[PDB]
Amino acid sequence: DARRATWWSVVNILVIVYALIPVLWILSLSLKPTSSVKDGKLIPTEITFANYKAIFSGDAFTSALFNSIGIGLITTIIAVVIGGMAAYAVARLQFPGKQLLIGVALLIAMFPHISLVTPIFNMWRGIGLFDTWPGLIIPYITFALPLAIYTLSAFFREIPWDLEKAAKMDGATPAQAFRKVIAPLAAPGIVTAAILVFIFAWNDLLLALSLTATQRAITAPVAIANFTGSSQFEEPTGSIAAGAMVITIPIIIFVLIFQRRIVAG
Amino acid sequence: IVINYYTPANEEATFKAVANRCNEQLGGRFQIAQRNLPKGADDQRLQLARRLTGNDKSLDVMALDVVWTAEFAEAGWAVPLSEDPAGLAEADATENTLPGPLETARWQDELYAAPITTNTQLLWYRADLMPAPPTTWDGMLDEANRLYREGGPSWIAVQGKQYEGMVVWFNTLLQSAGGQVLSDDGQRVTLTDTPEHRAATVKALRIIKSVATAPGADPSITQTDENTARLALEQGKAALEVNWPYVLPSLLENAVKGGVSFLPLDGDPALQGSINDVGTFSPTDEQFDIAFDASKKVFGFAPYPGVNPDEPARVTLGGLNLAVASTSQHKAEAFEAIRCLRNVENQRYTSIEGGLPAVRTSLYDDPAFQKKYPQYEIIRQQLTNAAVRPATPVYQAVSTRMSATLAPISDIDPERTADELTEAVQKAIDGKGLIP
Amino acid sequence: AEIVLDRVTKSYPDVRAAVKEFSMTIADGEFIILVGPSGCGKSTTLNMIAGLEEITSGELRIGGERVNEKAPKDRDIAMVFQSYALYPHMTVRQNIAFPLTLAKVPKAEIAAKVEETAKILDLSELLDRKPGQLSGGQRQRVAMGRAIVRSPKAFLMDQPLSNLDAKLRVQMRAEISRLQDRLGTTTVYVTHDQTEAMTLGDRVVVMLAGEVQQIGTPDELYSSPANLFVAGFIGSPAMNFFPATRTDVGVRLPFGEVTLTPHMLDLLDKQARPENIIVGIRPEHIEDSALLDGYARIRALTFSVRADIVESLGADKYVHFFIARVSADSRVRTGEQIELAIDTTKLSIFDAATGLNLTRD
Amino acid sequence: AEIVLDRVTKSYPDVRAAVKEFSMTIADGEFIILVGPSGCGKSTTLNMIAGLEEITSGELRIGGERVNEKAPKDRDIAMVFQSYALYPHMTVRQNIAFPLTLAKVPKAEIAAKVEETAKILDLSELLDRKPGQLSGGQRQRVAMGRAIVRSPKAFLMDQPLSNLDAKLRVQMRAEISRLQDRLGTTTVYVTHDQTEAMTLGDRVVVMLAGEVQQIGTPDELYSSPANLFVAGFIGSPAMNFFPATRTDVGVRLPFGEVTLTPHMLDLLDKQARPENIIVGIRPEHIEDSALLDGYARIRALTFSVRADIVESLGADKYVHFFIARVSADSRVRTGEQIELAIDTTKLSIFDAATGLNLTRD
Amino acid sequence: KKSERRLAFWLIAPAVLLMLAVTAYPIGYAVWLSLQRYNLAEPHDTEFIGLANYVTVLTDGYWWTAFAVTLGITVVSVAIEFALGLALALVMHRTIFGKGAVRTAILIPYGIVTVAASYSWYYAWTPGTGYLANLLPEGSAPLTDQLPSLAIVVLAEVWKTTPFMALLLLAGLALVPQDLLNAAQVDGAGPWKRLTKVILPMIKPAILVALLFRTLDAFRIFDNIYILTGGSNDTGSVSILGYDNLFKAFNVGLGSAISVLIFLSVAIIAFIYIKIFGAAAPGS
Ligand SMILES: Nc1ncnc2c1ncn2[C@@H]1O[C@H](COP(=O)(O)OP(=O)(O)OP(=O)(O)O)[C@@H](O)[C@H]1O
Ligand SMILES: Nc1ncnc2c1ncn2[C@@H]1O[C@H](COP(=O)(O)OP(=O)(O)OP(=O)(O)O)[C@@H](O)[C@H]1O
Ligand SMILES: OC[C@H]1O[C@H](O[C@H]2O[C@H](CO)[C@@H](O)[C@H](O)[C@H]2O)[C@H](O)[C@@H](O)[C@@H]1O
Repeated sequence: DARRATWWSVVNILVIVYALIPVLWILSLSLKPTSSVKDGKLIPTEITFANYKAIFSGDAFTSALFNSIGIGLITTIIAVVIGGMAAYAVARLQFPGKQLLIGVALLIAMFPHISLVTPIFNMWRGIGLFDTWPGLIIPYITFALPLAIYTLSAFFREIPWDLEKAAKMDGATPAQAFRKVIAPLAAPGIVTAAILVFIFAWNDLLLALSLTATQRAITAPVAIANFTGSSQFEEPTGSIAAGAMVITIPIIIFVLIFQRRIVAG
Repeated sequence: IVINYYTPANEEATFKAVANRCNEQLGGRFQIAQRNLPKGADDQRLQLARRLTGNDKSLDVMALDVVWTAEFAEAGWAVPLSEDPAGLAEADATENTLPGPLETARWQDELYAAPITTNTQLLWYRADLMPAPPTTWDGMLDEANRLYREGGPSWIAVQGKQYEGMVVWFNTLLQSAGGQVLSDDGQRVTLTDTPEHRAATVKALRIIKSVATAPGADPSITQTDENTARLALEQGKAALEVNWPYVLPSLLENAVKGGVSFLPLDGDPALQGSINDVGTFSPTDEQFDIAFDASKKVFGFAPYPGVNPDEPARVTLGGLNLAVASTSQHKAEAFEAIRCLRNVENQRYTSIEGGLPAVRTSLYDDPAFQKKYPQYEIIRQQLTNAAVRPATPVYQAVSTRMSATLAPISDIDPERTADELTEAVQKAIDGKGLIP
Repeated sequence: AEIVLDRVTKSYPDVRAAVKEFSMTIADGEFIILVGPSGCGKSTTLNMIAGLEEITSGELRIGGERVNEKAPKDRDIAMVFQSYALYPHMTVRQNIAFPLTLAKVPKAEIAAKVEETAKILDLSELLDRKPGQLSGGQRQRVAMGRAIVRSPKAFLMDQPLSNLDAKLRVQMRAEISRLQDRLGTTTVYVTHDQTEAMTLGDRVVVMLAGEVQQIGTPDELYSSPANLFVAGFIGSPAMNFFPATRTDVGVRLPFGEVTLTPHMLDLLDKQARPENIIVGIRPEHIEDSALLDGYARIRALTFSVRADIVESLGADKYVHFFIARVSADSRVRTGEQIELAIDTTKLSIFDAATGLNLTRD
Repeated sequence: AEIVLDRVTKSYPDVRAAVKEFSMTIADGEFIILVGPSGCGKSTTLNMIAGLEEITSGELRIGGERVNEKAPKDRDIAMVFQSYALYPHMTVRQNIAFPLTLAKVPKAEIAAKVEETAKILDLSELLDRKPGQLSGGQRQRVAMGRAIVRSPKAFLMDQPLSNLDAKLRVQMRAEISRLQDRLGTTTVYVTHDQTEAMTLGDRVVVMLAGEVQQIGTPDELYSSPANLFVAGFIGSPAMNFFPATRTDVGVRLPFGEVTLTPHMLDLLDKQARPENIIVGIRPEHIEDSALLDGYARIRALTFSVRADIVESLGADKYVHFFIARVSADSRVRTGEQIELAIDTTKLSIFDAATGLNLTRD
Repeated sequence: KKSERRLAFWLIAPAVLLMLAVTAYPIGYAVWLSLQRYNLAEPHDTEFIGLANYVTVLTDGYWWTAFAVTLGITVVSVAIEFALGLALALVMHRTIFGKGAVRTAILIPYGIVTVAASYSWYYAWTPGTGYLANLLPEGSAPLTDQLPSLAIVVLAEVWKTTPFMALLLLAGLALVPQDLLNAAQVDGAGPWKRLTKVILPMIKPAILVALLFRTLDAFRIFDNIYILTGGSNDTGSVSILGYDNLFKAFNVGLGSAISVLIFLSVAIIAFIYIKIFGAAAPGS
């Protein structure tokens, strides 16, 4: 019905612009000339690259970016590999207390990280470590795993084991060709989990402040969280905005291409 | 070997410029890696405190804002300067120094941190929007009311935010009114011990409350700092401000690319190519002169305004002192750095062209220096009655506790709030109750 | 190879026997139907036949080898699941080449055998649509595709034809029989369709409550159901039953009396004399008394009942009132009055206290 | 009220027809069957009757209104829908209480309505579990009663007995008919199986490929198939068609020639002279020539073709040669030679160049 | 059978071992530090405290108001983010447009760096410069006042929080075959009543688990309020308060007590979402 199609069309276009407007305000602010930034008008007149050039010049962002992407990727793989070893037990199998095993797993990712910040500094996380990739990785893993398990559990309920019964009819061996179809069955779940947990992990600010040390062992969130313009004498905002746009976009353009298997998940 | 030096963010460009200028000399002995801390004072204090107490061996040297030396010395963090492998760094300290910054360098018993820069508050006004500034808080309100009634740039740009710059402004009023926070031995509050002290404080509290509650004021004055202050005047919203010198090179450099709407600068043929790469203003003598004389008729400056119009104001000081990282695995070279960076070839540069006042006294005697820094007279005479701070290891807790009870600035009961302050600082002297 | 279950039971704590100790030898290359109601452990027996399940009591041997708990890949068999699971994440040709690729033939030979299979099984033309893009009957026929490429020693399968029209289904069943013949294959199907059961089974096993009610030919079970329950189970419509009483010469009925044939009175005299009998009558044994030949007029009991319902089936009237499947040559209609005729030879009798077939050979 | 599908048609993009203007009406309180192949459009038609599918063209009228676009609440009709849905996260009883809760009846009235409702359709003995505990056939019968309770202006019902054994199926069929009688309510059952259809419908509509192939009573369709498609669809086993040619006396066959009845000759001579004929004959009319009386020997052709196989099914010997379905009273055996007999009265003529029933009234 | 139990435990063993190590011993140490009376400036002289660490906090109005403001923010943010996210999930499901467009639209605000969001809103609401502040009548001063500033930060965090749980609820309807909804609106036509009175029963753990999690995520706040205020307008979060006592003042005796009672303050609401509402895991 064309009336209801207009009603669709308006809600479709309004909701996307609602989602997008903050980034427009950010981006436009970073393009507008120094003189014009104080103007209340959204209109991006008389654009300049100078802020962006002032980010690209000097390693200030790019170092902490290279930190961030490494710690993200490695934190992803180790969480999901441990996750995928365990998910079978809870969501293809049964064992005593398994309902309480998930009963804690759903909780123990989502802690108020402020409670956990202080002991690790006072432990060998700030003592036996501090300026080190392991020192920051260990807490990321602490929050990654129970999400990985929780999400993988859903992504294992959605598959009946009946196909493996037919598999032991066409050949009864453990792993081998059975792994060579059960892994193809599982793989879309693995990558959907790997995406969401990467993004979540990359999304921390607290420990990313409270234990990180220098351009070796500082992540990009911490960098932009303390960066304050490449000139002291210009208002920092245009540079801050240019850096913010620059650092939030790359993960966005990555994950949006990869949306398929997580929108399936 | 190379040596990590941590700056404030608000003034790092100057430091890396001289870090280059000394590293080229230092060559194959060692080099200094400039590193950085936040713009907000307590933030750079706590970020560093984290860096230190995380027991990092790789940070090598620091510049503490002095008010953060009592606690460090009490904590045995850094060293009394006599522990130097060279020793005579304690005899590059003293020497040409002004005495107030050296008073800052000295704790109970020893000296602990080599003074390297200092400030005290200057008054600023648009000399094109008024003749003869009011030099008084009362006259400040009255003239701001003139501009407001005229529909002009009525704002007054004092640093209103719940961080210690506000408490510093307050302390400059209290000591200008002749009150003080504690006994000199920091052992018991004194700001309401006697009706003269109450009067001195409650007068300042009325001034603070009457400030911002004046009509046509900056609505968001309640959250501001020196930069927002400077910028608001450059944006022609304010006409009065009470801060420090950096302001001048900030005006000059801003105007050379844009800056004040009311003065071109960047369109001037003499100013073309004045600013170097890395954005710095870097003027010729004449580019300085023409920017200066153009600015002189636009923005005027004065000594800090008086609570009593007949009495010169007890203006508060601030600054930095250098110190060796007590964690550093090598440190004779840190004292060697401390010496050559306190050296006048750096010191003169950092005031004239870094904008920040160096403590080496003979520098003001150069007419070249004096000419490029004319406020030096106002500084120099402000030194000799300068208001100090209570100087205790508990000072951060005390000051922040004050700032917390001060937060409803326009809205305090001037009388009752003094009791609140005294009780808050009493618990701060006690070292008890949560950081709010 | 021959297969031999004896006393074979599956039991679960509930304790409950899901199969109550079944027994049968099945000859090499034989075709069998398993049958019963639903809830008759059929799904249990599938796992047990495969040696996937556990012989909680009794024993299974095949080719003389014990195989009770020996997993399905040990037995050189193939099978098809009732709700037709078949290999996802690959298209049709890939999915059915896969077990043939486990059978590790040369890739070209696998593709050639599968291409033959695409003509032979012919569930569709070779679409290679993704597994979910096809409908359920086609998947079922593709799971049969998986079974044909295996050319095993033995087979087991459950109700595929239920997903299809009965002609295409019976064609598929006949194609399956040609396969089982050509492949000489020890075979069972499980089938509630008694028509497709009877046309495929060399021998039917009939079950209720997990126990064997009989084993035999469909013609045996049609002619001679072991008891009053299985006499109700066999055929469609089921046998009519009436409570009727022994006479010294036969039985007195709700609608008359019949002298029992002397040869059958002999068995009724080797037996006890039950007072009351479920006398069983074939619906198709019953006709309009006007249609008869002279021998039928002479030999039949004939008696009148209201034709309360007359279902019309083209070839017959299912006169319901009890259900007489008279021929459609009778012009009789719903609620009309009629004389029905019955052949004595098409009766059966079961003692009413026990359900045991008195008329049994 | 009556319902009227005036040229109602559907097309959807791959635009292609799912229904090519199929047309019908159902009289007030009538029982209809729809029947046809899978994907022949019936699922369309019921979605179209609901006014929930887009009626791409034509005119559904009911009770004096055109209603193609009306929502189900406005329509005041129900589906006993094929998915057999009744609520998990709810009781069996609450699934049947849902419509009654929409009807928002007084609780005592509701309990009484449920009491009658669940005495009806009683697939569990009012077990009233969470429905996920029950068997699929039980659920089906439950969903049946669950839809049945509301007595709306009309009902549509979707091959529900497919989920069930035939015995209980025919019991539920009779119950279903008694329900529609008691309701006197405009009704259609839908199936792919003509054996269900011929007993259930006051009038059947048949479809192929989104189009109606005929409408009439079951015995109208059986007596008088509109085309060679519906002639092939009706009956079980389906009608034999053999290649044949015209003669002035009647016809020539694969094995002889036959005289045609004078009125059929007259109609055949009002018709063209076709080059090829399908002689349509129900296989059950064919017999062993040993079985005939003198009247049948006058009325019948007799001729010999080999019984290449003989299945026997208690009713008939399914003589393969094609099929020839003699009574099982003939003792003929698999692979024998035989003489077949057929009543010359019974042969339908289809012109094999067009598929029209030349013998049709 | 002992074997298959044993192999299940062997697959669990690494994960549970380290999962204990990275939390339980830190927590045990944290409560022992709450027995301690300590400062990092003078760590050695750590006597016991006679429950006094806890006594200070439960004595303190700053703690209670910091508690209360997080309770206020969390409940309302939960309520609105749920209310929005439900509609968002339904439109992301049933749009007639190319669904990858709406899928793209919703993922980015879920994915964007929370600090950048914090800045963007903070600037949007800075008066004069910030367009959203600038359009108001004059003297409104949005950042200067508690309830306005709180309302704004709720209105800021929603643009990061709800898109995630809308995605969660999207999987929360991927578990529902759409033909079941069709079967519901068969008879039950009128989808305002229909879609509600079916989804209300139908969403067993699809929504529940999407309420408690978002709730504790919100309670985990230590960011937007902080950068937006430093706790001024008395807008101090319990997270900011924890940081304040530690990095400004180094009273680990208080800060550990605060940490653990915050851990109790999650434990009670988690326990409620086990003992109450059913609230069992989705595999139950
Ligand atoms: N874990 C178990 N506990 C108890 N009983 C079990 C268990 N596993 C299987 N069974 C038994 O096996 C039977 C499984 O169903 P059954 O063998 O009757 O096939 P069915 O599916 O009911 O028949 P149809 O194929 O006609 O639907 C149940 O009757 C049950 O008693
Ligand atoms: N979204 C769609 N796009 C294109 N064609 C469609 C769509 N939905 C339905 N159709 C058409 O409708 C038909 C599917 O419905 P139809 O009822 O004919 O099949 P069915 O469900 O197997 O019917 P039945 O099961 O009653 O035999 C297809 O042939 C198709 O062309
Ligand atoms: O002189 C340049 C320095 O100015 C700031 O520090 C001074 O002003 C603060 C008040 O805002 C005082 O607390 C402090 O004691 C002063 O040193 C600025 O924070 C520094 O980064 C500059 O170096």
